[PDB]
Amino acid sequence: EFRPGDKVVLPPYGVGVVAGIAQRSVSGVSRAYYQVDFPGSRSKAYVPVEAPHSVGLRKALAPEEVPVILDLLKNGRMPLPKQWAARHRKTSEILADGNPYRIAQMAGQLRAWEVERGLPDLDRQALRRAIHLLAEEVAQSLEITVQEAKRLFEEAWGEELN
Repeated sequence: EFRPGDKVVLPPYGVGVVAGIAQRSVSGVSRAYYQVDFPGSRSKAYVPVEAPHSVGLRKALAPEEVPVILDLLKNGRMPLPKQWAARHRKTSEILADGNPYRIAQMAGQLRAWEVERGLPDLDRQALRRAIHLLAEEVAQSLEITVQEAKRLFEEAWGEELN
């Protein structure tokens, strides 16, 4: 399961922490809910203990994963459709899925293209979004500010970020 204090992610609602497990009884069966607090949005989510995998609740990046995520962002390559619409579909699916490894690998590809020959607006939006998601999760994992996290991205990004 998830233990209280566990750092987690719930796409696309950002990073959070598991408060604990509350049991409620309805019609004589007691269901167990996770409470997850999202400080970034001052929100909460109550997630049935049988449901994490089904709704996308996952463990957040552990601090030691950060270096491998960044090296991935740096060397990340993957085929993408040349047709703008099919490509935007693909990038949206990856972002929505919200996996940090898939997202890093995709951003790696988009970033390489950007530096080589620039990017269309839709592709820029996807790339920006990818970096937003990774930075906030990295920031939480290392308990630093998003601004401080972005600094860590310089090598992989090939330049300083804004």
